[PDB]
Amino acid sequence: MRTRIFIGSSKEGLKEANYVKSRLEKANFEVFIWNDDIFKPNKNTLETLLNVASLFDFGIMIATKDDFTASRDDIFETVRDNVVFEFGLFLGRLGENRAFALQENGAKLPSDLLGITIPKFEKTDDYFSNYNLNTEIDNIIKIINEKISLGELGLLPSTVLAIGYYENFVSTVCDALHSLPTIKLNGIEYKDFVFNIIIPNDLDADIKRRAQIYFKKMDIHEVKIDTSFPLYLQIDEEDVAVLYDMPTTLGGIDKAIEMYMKKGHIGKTSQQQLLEERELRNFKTTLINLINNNSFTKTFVKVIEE
Amino acid sequence: MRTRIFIGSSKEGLKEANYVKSRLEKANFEVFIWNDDIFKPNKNTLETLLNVASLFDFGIMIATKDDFTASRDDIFETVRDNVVFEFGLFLGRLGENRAFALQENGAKLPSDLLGITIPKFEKTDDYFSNYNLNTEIDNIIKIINEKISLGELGLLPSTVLAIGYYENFVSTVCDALHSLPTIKLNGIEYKDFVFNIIIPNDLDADIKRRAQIYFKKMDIHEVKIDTNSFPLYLQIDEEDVAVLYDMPTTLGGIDKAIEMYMKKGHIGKTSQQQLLEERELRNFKTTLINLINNNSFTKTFVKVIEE
Amino acid sequence: MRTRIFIGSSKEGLKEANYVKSRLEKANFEVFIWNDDIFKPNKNTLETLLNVASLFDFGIMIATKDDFTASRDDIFETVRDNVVFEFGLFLGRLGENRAFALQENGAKLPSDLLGITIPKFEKTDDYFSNYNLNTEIDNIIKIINEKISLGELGLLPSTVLAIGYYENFVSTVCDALHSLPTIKLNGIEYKDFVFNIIIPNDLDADIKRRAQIYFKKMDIHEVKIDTSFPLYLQIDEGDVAVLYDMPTTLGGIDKAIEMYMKKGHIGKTSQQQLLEERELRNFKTTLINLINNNSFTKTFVKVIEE
Amino acid sequence: MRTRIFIGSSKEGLKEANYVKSRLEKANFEVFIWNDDIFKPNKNTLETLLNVASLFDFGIMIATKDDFTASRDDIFETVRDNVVFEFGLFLGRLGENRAFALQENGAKLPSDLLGITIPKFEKTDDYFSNYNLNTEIDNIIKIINEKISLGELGLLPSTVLAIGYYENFVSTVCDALHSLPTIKLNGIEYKDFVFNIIIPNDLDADIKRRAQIYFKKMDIHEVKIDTSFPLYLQIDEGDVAVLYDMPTTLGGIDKAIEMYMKKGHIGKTSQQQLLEERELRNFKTTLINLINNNSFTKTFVKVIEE
Amino acid sequence: MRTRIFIGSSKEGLKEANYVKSRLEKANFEVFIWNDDIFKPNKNTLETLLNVASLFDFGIMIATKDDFTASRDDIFETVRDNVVFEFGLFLGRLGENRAFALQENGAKLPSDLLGITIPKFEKTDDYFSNYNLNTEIDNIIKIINEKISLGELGLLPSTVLAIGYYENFVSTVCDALHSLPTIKLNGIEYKDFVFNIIIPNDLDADIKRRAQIYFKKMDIHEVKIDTSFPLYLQIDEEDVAVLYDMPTTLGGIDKAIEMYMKKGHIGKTSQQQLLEERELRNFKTTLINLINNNSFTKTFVKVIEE
Ligand SMILES: Nc1nc2c(ncn2[C@@H]2O[C@@H]3COP(=O)(O)O[C@H]4[C@@H](O)[C@H](n5cnc6c(=O)[nH]c(N)nc65)O[C@@H]4COP(=O)(O)O[C@H]3[C@H]2O)c(=O)[nH]1
Repeated sequence: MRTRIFIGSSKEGLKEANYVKSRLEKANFEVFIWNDDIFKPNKNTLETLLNVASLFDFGIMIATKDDFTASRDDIFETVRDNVVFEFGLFLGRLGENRAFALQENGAKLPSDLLGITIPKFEKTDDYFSNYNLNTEIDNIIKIINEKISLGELGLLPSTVLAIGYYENFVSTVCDALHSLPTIKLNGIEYKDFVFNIIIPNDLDADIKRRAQIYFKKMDIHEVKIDTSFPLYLQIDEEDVAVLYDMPTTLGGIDKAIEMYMKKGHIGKTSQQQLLEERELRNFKTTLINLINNNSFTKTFVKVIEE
Repeated sequence: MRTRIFIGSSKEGLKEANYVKSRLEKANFEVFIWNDDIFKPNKNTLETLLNVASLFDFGIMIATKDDFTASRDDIFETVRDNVVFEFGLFLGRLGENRAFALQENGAKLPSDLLGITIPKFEKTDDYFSNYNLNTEIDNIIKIINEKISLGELGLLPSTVLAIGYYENFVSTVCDALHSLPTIKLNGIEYKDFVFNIIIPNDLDADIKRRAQIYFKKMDIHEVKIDTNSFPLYLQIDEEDVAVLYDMPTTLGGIDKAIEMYMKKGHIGKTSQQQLLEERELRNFKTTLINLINNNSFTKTFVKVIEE
Repeated sequence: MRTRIFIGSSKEGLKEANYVKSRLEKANFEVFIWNDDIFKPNKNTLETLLNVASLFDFGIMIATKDDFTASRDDIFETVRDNVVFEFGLFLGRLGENRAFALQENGAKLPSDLLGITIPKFEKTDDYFSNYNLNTEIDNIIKIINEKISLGELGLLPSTVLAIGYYENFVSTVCDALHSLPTIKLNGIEYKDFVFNIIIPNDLDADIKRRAQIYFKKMDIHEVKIDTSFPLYLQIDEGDVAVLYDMPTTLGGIDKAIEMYMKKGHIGKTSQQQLLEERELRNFKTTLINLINNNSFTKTFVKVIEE
Repeated sequence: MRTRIFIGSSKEGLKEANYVKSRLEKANFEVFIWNDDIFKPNKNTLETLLNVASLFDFGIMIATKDDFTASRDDIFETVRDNVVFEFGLFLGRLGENRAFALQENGAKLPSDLLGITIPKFEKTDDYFSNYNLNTEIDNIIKIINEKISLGELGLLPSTVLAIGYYENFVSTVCDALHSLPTIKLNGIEYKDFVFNIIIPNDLDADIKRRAQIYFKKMDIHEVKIDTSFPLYLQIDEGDVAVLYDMPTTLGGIDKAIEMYMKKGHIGKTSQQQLLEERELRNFKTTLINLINNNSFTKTFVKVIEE
Repeated sequence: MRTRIFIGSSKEGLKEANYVKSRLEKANFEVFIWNDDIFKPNKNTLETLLNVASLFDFGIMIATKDDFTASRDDIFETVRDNVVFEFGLFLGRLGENRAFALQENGAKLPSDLLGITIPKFEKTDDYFSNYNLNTEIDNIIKIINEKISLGELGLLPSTVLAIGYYENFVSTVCDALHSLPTIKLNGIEYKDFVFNIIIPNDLDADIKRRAQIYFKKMDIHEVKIDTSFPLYLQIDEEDVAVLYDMPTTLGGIDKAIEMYMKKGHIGKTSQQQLLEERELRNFKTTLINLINNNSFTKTFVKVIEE
């Protein structure tokens, strides 16, 4: 599991990037250099980099001098432009504050560009005692670690569903419950409520049917929550008021990942499952982060995995 | 049994095709190179190619270099275009997601086309120790094994029967049964139901009569299932588990389809006709079990078994 | 749990070793060429060939033209010396009717060498279209098939222990039981009897204690059958008598494995388990073959697994 | 708290040592090069090597070209002299099947050192693109992983104490208790019995006092069973009997640990605790391995933590 | 018998090694040089060294000048390195305070290295009139004679087993006996006791059986002693209270010896007997040194040999 990190080179930036690969791998980061195992069918790294978004999460770049003077290329000509095309495409397919890079001293790229620092580091044939790259890597580990728990992906189709679900259902039900004296559900009068959100492991095809069977199987009866339209939710019967729900909105991301890749294959494919897991984990992270923002939701709304 | 795989080389790469034959056969894949024994009565490989669809399931080829300059041929002239003619006709008769290829480093064939990646390998006269071709064969096996369990054959006459059967009968009765409180079947009230589908080994001649004589001897009583839209006639066994049974009545469709697929001029059943029956039935089983494992109303309550 | 074949070849004739490995593996024959990961510990092929007698069952060698004409050699001063040395040491550690060979049609090694007619083949590029070599491999395969249940001819101590066990306990017990109606057996008549033999699933240090524990688990008494000295075995309390006994002589073969495998290693190794299981399989095969060969014990003794 | 490995190199080959520790820690082996903060109290690498006979488990070292050709050296008159003397000290204090060696393509070290296959590598700049070095480190890793759970070779007194304890107490008591139905046990019958062995988490001087205190914590009475002399153990009052005992023989190993270190210092250090607990874990592993090798105790005794 | 010392010179200190051999013999220290008769099967001195620990007790190294300049070697190269590897591995197999050395005037070794003073001596072809090396052999003697009774060998299994024996058994029985007014042993009351320990001449196979067979034929009956766990011992009846015991802990060192040497060699060997005697004498020395230091053990616990 863990976060996927991608470092890019044309034909010579291999080992001075593999050092960062190994150090990040020491921190349980599945960092895949551009030629480990995924990109073997892909003849070039450009067709891989055009698929880095929402597939290889964060990324780093390393460039040196040995591929900066003169060389002929196969797919392109004047390969000296291929490195900067790679850098620009990688920075465009990830977004700012999510795509990092470094370069060698004397690399024909500016030290700073687009508000992202691109330090130039030394040669130091063996790098383990080069305590200038080391601080940068120690920093990047903790900066990325801050950006798994923080889902600043508002453009992504998962996060928009997450924020819509949170703000328009969880916030609404919690605000409605703090209106009448304590709680008015199914005749009996409760005192406190802890909302439960159950995110499925795999979405498959349709979500409403799964929610229906899941609620039927666990002996859960409907409730009325009045707020514009009153909300229908689910409560467990065994005054604690353990409210339960499954996000119905996940059908949107289900269809999105179905259409995202050319799918002429009945049933679930491993790539489809991996994309499913990525989108759902980002949805879960965004939902938790929004939950941890509002004071009325600090502790009264919990999300669990089943 | 197992999957059937085809490999195609013109007249000089047959050795590196035999190597892939051996490696696939080590993974329980039945592999028939285009000159094993079946195609000997066939005068050329092109009739075998026009008889490869729905018969050899998946397909592969190996592209070479030593037959790429000039040579005279019997059926054709300028045989040097037959490598790409093979690669085109073979991706035609089998379709995408059912045809693969491997090619030499720098071979005179397209690097990629039609969404089918064609990985490259070098000659390596020490073939068994080339950890580039072996990786390609390993991942081709891993790709294939993901396509036995998932039947992407919507054009096939069996997969459409599977989709129709599921969507119009199994999903329909599953939706109908989750309408009334627990169960209302023949007056008596059970709690939960287990739909069971029985796919025969062979379809014989007619399916309705086979169902009638199967359920006359196993002593199962009929039931009325009323959906929102015509009621679905099913049968529930009497011995509170509600084990509903049914056999796909529509398998006679695929029986007739593969009777008309091949020229059947002989009365009675035939070995090749049996092979086509088994192929279509296993594809139907795969498609139905995949559609069952999709919808949550069907994953558990509906099970397909072999009688 | 299948037969193992060791294929030995020079560093330049490894292609034929690989091809024969594939051909034998097509018959469910676990084949280990001298260059697998198991032999990375050992330094040279001579060390791995020295202990091939019991570790690797049968074997086969391939001698090629490129390692038989000119090379400087490392262990010896001449590869021409080397190849005949490995052939000799292999044919010595395995002996007659337990080792074969192959070589090029033009090799100076003669066809018949103290037995086992050594066939010929040609360097025909890719070998999947050689009828001669394939026919050779096929009759080799049928040879191992016909000599896997025959047993041994004075080989590893499993067979001699099996012969001793049968001819000194089983036959004498059965003769004693048939010499008169099986009436007494501690005062209760039984008519027919069954003598069940239970092979311990692994050689576990001292073996009589294991038999005592296993028999005590089933609440099994001791009977007193008379034959020179009376023989004592177990009964399992009268239409058909049932009698049990566990091979106690396997302690000797376990201790023999202990000596053969030099061990300052305090514990069990995968190598020790492999040798133990192979030698128990040999003992079991010898015993079953020899009990179905005879007439008194054709049907009245059953060998099973615990 | 895992396996530990010590890697030593000259002041210039520290690059190779760093790469090897990277490779080993990628395969879950805690590796300490001589340059760490642990060896600051020691003066020279020879004095760090002074106590590596048992402190740092397995060890491997590296020699290069120009730390083995010409230099002045500080401790000796020649760096070649220093490297060969240091390798001699390591190979002596570690021995066979517990040490390994790597050396540069031009190194003058012999390919054989009274055994132990010496691999061979080169200065290929950054070491993440070295196939042969990676494979040899991988075989080392597999050897270490398949070797750490076996036992010892007459090494630190943990293994000899384990063998003595088992073969003089556990086997004797188990054999005496299975020699007859466990009926008496001070006048009350139990049939089956369980012989629970508790390993103390840490060694604190005298251990029989610790045993008495711990047994009194559970209100345990003493029993007497006859076997030479009657062996007295503790019971835990009856379908299945249960017996307890913690190794009293650990007093000898604790005193050995105290004597092997300085006397003037009072109070335990982190180093003492680490070495002590490591060797205690070794004793526990040896005991459980020997138990699963034996017959009576395979399923009838339990070794657990206090 | 007496102390055994191994001395090492490569090819030019042979006369210088024989002189130190003679001067150690003058103090009755049996000296085996590396090529008397034992090491004839060993092709090189390196495989002689790989068994020098615990077999040849002490050690002395002799350094010569004509073996320091230049000479091609067989097992190594640049015998300048081979002698130093010798001096390092010999120190690694014996350690500090158990390994001494002598070096020629101007020899390329430190004057003081690793806590071993390496004294200087010139050639002096007539060695018997050299009052420099005679004085140094004298101080070697007065160092060694202090180190037979003092067994500071806490690493060696014999010493740790002895420490365990004393501290866990003899101290406990002495403390229990000096508790009630005079004596309460088998009902009868005595006044003073002489506990006695019978060190076996040979490790046999299991000291349990030897203990029973020895105590049965002296008509010695068991005694009950109460201290955690009670103590069972042996007392003779013919008020002197001669209690008896036999060290049962010697089983561990036994199995350690027969596992230390690879044993496919059934039966005892001269090497086995030599290790036997060395381990037994070390155990007896350690126990008798621990006994006289204490006050409760100096007088009432005597060690005897049958
Ligand atoms: N609760 C209990 N445990 C037992 C008994 N006998 C042996 N053990 C356990 O087995 C350890 C080693 O026993 P050993 O090899 O026979 O060698 C033993 C033995 O030769 C002797 N020894 C120890 N305890 C006794 C004893 O209670 N009676 C006698 N006669 N000798 C003893 O000292 C050696 C080391 O003893 P330890 O350090 O104590 O460690 C002992 C102890 O943990 C017993 O009667 N009761």
